[PDB]
Amino acid sequence: ADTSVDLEETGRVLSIGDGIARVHGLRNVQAEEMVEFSSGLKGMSLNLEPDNVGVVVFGNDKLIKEGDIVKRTGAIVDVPVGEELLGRVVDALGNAIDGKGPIGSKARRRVGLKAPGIIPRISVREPMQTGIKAVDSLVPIGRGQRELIIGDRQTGKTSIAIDTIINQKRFNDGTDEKKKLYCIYVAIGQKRSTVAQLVKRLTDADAMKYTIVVSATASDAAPLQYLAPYSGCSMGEYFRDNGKHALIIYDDLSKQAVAYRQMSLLLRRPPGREAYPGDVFYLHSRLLERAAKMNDAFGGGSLTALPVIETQAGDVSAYIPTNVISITDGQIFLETELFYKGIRPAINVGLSVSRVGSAAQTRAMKQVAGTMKLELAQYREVAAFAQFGSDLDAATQQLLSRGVRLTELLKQGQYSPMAIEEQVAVIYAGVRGYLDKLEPSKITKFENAFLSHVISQHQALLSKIRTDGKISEESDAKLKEIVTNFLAGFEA
Amino acid sequence: TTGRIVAVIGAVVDVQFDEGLPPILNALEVQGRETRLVLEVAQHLGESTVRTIAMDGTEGLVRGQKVLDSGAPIRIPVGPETLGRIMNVIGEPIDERGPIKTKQFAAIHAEAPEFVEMSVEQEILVTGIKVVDLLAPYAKGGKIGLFGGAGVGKTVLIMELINNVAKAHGGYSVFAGVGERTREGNDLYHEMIESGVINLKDATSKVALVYGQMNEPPGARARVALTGLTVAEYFRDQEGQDVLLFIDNIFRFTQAGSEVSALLGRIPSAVGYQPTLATDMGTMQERITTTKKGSITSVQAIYVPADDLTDPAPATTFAHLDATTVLSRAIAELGIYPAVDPLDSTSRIMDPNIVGSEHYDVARGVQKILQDYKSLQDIIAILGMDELSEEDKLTVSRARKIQRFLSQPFQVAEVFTGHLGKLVPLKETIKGFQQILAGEYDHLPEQAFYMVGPIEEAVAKADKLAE
Amino acid sequence: TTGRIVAVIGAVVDVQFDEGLPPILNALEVQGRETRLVLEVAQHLGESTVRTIAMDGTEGLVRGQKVLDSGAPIRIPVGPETLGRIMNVIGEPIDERGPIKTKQFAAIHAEAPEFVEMSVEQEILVTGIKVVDLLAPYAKGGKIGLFGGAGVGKTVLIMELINNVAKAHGGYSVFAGVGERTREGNDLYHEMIESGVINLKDATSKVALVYGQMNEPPGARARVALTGLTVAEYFRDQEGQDVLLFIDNIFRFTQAGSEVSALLGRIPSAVGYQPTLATDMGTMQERITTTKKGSITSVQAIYVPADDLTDPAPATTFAHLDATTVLSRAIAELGIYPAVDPLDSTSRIMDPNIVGSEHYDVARGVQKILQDYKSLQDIIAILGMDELSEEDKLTVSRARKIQRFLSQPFQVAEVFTGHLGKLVPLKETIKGFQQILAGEYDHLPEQAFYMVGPIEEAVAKADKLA
Amino acid sequence: GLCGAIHSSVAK
Amino acid sequence: QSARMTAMDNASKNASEMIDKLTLTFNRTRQAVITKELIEIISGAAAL
Repeated sequence: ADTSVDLEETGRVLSIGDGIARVHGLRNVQAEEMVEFSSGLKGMSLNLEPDNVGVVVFGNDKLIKEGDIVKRTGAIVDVPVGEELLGRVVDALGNAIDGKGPIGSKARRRVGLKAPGIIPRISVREPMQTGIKAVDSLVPIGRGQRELIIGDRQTGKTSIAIDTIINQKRFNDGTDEKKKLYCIYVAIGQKRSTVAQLVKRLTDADAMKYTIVVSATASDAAPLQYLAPYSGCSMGEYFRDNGKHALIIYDDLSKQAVAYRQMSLLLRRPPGREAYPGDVFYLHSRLLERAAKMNDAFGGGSLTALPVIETQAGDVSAYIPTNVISITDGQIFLETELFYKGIRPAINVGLSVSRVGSAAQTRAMKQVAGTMKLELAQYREVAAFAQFGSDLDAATQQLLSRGVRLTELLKQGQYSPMAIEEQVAVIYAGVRGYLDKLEPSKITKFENAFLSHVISQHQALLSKIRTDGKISEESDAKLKEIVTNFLAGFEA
Repeated sequence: TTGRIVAVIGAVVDVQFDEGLPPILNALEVQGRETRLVLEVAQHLGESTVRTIAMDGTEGLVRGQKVLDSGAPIRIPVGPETLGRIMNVIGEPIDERGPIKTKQFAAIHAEAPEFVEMSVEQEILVTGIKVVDLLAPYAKGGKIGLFGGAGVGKTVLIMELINNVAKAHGGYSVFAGVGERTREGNDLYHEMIESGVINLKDATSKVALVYGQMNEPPGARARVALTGLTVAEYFRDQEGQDVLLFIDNIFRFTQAGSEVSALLGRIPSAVGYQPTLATDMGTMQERITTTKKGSITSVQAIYVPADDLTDPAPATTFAHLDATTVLSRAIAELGIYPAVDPLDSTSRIMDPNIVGSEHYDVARGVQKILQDYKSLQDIIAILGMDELSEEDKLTVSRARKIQRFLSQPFQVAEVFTGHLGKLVPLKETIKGFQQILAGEYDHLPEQAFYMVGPIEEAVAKADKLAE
Repeated sequence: TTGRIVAVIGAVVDVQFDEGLPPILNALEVQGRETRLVLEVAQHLGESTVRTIAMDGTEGLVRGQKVLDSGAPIRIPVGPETLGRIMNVIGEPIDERGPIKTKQFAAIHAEAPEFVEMSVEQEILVTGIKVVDLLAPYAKGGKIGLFGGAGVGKTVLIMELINNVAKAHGGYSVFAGVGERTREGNDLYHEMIESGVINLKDATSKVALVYGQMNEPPGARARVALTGLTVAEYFRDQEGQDVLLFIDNIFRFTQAGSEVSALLGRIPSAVGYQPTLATDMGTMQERITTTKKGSITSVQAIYVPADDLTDPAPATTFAHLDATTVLSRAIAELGIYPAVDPLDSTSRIMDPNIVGSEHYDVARGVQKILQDYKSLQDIIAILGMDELSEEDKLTVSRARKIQRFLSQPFQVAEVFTGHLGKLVPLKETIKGFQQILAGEYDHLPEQAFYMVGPIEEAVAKADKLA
Repeated sequence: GLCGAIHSSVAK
Repeated sequence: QSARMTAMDNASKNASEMIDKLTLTFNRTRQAVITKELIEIISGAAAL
């Protein structure tokens, strides 16, 4: 009485094609449980139908044939979680892909867990410094916040994310454990050589130590690409639920949607708007709701997400683009026009927002950039309204004079994340009018000279602004003094 | 009755009953679960099998799992002991403060008030917001709608109205968050408390809350509005009070339905929507209403997919409103908040017989000039401004200043504008515009009119700018 | 194993087996035919039936016909004896020169190199083409893509590159003609013979040719890429060789896929394409890559349907390239060749730390002025230049001179330009563009810059224009 | 204005 | 007056040409949206 293959805990493949197995049997499987194929290939139970189980396959279905035995696992899909993963490159299921040995994982976590409710969280209040003036000054990001990076191909979306990961050494190399931020970088649909390029740079910046990289690339099965985000999320909740701080980049959520769309159509689920499943909003809401700030009652830890979405022809009104803009706590919109024009980052002031506002900003920063955002918005308008110097008054000549100078200061190169006090020093100079008489073309050069001066000579003012976290009345006076005088010697 | 699960595909679960088929709308409870899973019966497929929508996650369900017919549609705790509390789609407290000990329970599904139950009183409801008040006045007991694409101001506007109106309101308030951001229900709850609208120690709570956010399965999202609305109907009928209903965002109810629609086996209507969109919206919107028994003042946020106001959803909702505030990313983009579109916002009380001719002539006066300027915009763009008649370059002037005088620093957006929030009284508004239109400030600079409350601040700001 | 043909629809042949069902991807040989008809298994429909894709026309097949499991996937002759030979999807010679006598045979379906096998060396590949070199430089062992709507310059650009790069390359080359014109295969073969890269006398040929053109049934077009690909993989890994891989056109592989997809019974995705579009591009594109064992510089022409770059096919291809040359009908129609869109082509090497800041600053300099000209164009369009600012008119002058200086005569296009082909050295490009930017030629007329190599020739042309 | 280059010419 | 006449002749003729083109672009777009929106409905319906 060989009773190893009863149809309650095992089944047999009725048919297989395009990564979807229609398994017979599996009478006791649970929706969303993981099953195993004779070939050591894992799959996931998505459709539990009267006469069959629709199984999505986490790998090449070429090794699966009609008749194969499929075995339950009794477990709803999960993955390795914890500090062991830092500095490692894993696939969408947790397996290492840096051929640097097994992960020493002691904890596991379901990839699909609902986000903490109302009661367990507290308003986002601690800054999450990117290192990018434009961002940290105009569209501030706090911990537990979800801020979207969106724009066409090549407008610089990933860069924002890398600079951010790199900027975190400051605190991670420090003492304070509350200021530390562990990062997670999920590649989806991307190309292996690009990711390999990516993890190289991170290594060269001495950032891998605090980063985990979940990779679900271009040739990985649709279901791996699909899962990848939830997988990476779960690794971030480990830190979030243990009073630690995590930052996750979903690069990008566009390719995942495609994966979802594919997986979903192959299951024969009727296509919806634009060919995607009627629940693509849900696909991303479920995920991004998980980034959150827990109250002290739950460890005070947090998860901050920076999902990426690719627009086409800079059209942000597009259905997917707006679907995701309506989930996150703001967006950073990058335009190719601005980029070519010299404005890098190509952040579009007017169209980007932060729903957290200044609550995610240090007082030093709030002090200097409190009204700048709506000022630049109003500047872009009149700059357009006078692309014909229409008998323009002074209040608007002053508006155009600040607008241009401030625009130059928000410019920034790559890989050189600035420290908060450094940002405050340079914005200060502009926002206060000390630069209204310098020539726009000069501004970039001046900022390198000025910053040099204060960093070298004046670290007492930098360390105080940084420390007090505010701009006291004397600091504000020591600063006025430095800028005006250096400026003069500078314009000799 | 006891049925078994025969198929699970997402939020849709088919159940087979052996004896006694639960009627449509009935709620069934799945047996064997750590948490309460309710399935609402959606259809009778035949063969004693019903197709249902899950009110929560379907993970871990198994074919053959047991399901008991509860014998009635989802019923929730309704009454005064709901005030100051936070509820679920299915009526469970989610604030960790214990059971909600109500005398009665109500089913979230119910018929809308009859035609002979309608009321036609029309009283302006002043809000303190220049634009709304001036051009598209809200009406007490009326249906109000805030239309806007992603991130243009729907919620903040709902936030300043809670402050400028809900806060003084002597009556209850019900805020139903439908498919919106969880972070946001936590911001509001704690704000209600810090301002005593919610009292955790006593029975002075003047607001009940119901939530079914974006982290929920379609099913929950297709019903929270019902739960929310049901709580509100109680205070309207059983107590006869003046209710204030806030829903953010009602579009989510309709997106919820479109998300399971295909799994319900339906040919899609246009734009992907389900073929029953309008009727689905009708049987709901028709309950959100003032009657002779009580009064409801509903403020509903309405999302606009792809920013397209013609999208079947936003498009289908206009007819359910008495006043509409249409927000625009094109206005917002210029830094003009609130980003209301002055030429696409309307109110049923913008009648000389109701607000008066001074109110009316100003409003229309302001709209003509903004329209007049809209038409010229594209043209002076290319052909420039020299050739324009001094008569016409004055309307460009006044228009650009009005465009600004219409912006205002909200008290709930200081974190955004870096400006103290101003609330302007209806007469300060009418007058301010009356004067701009009258040529009484053709000397001050436009910028003086941007982000200010009353006209006097525009005059003061001119000087401050004077250097 | 012997199965029987149960159904036939175009290129989708369903075969039933009684004992021993062949695994997916296995090649079956249909029995009773004048020529070879290979069927590639695609899926197990259950009931001992397999759905397959024919590799040649299916006319004449009959239900109940016998089919034999080959026991493996399409396998093809691989090694140096393929050099100088023309071969089929299924690896048979089609150059009427006998059998390709190789030691080994490789199967066209392989997995992509692993993560740990990847490379990250970034070396610039100079081509002698001004626009490409200056603005979206290619890279050794990198992946290049030339996007182009019908008749815009994809093939002419591949030819010129074959000439400028392949011709003096130490190492092998593989040209894979996928879904294109047969005459072109013929035009190339004979040309290759003539310049001696194909030698029918000695074993000195440096090129292997694989073709599955516009006349083949869908399945053939759907697999020849894999076939050219495999040939290239052999030189890379089995000989650690530096390969050059040219494909015209890789868009055809995806189109082929869309042709059979309904027949495989799949709900279509957007624009009627197959729901498996991305993964199909992916497991294929991921083998076209440089590794630690060998280098593959690959240039792929990408046909853009109806000129729509938002088309699922081309749209999904951007993510696989390191450098892209987007060709434009609008530019072509202005007479600028190659019709490269300067603000739409990119290259992961356009980094100061790789091309040097001199290069990086001229490059961004040129784009900035063309971007600026681009925004003035709307107004220039109704009202012309009159109303323009003296300053704005100088960008316009410079932009129109930079735009013209980006064009250039190709040897390969001499019959049409009426001019002798030119090859400009990188430093000559960096320079010529500096000066233009720098106002050192604001006196010359635009026409002086049109169709020339080095700037020095632009000055001359100006004298001749007098 | 709107007369081509009448002014710019003399100015030039 | 002869240059304003000339400049305004051109401007007016450019305008009209622009008008003729935008109109034709409008109809092409109008037809494609309908076709596009209809194929989308059919695809969804057929999949059932």
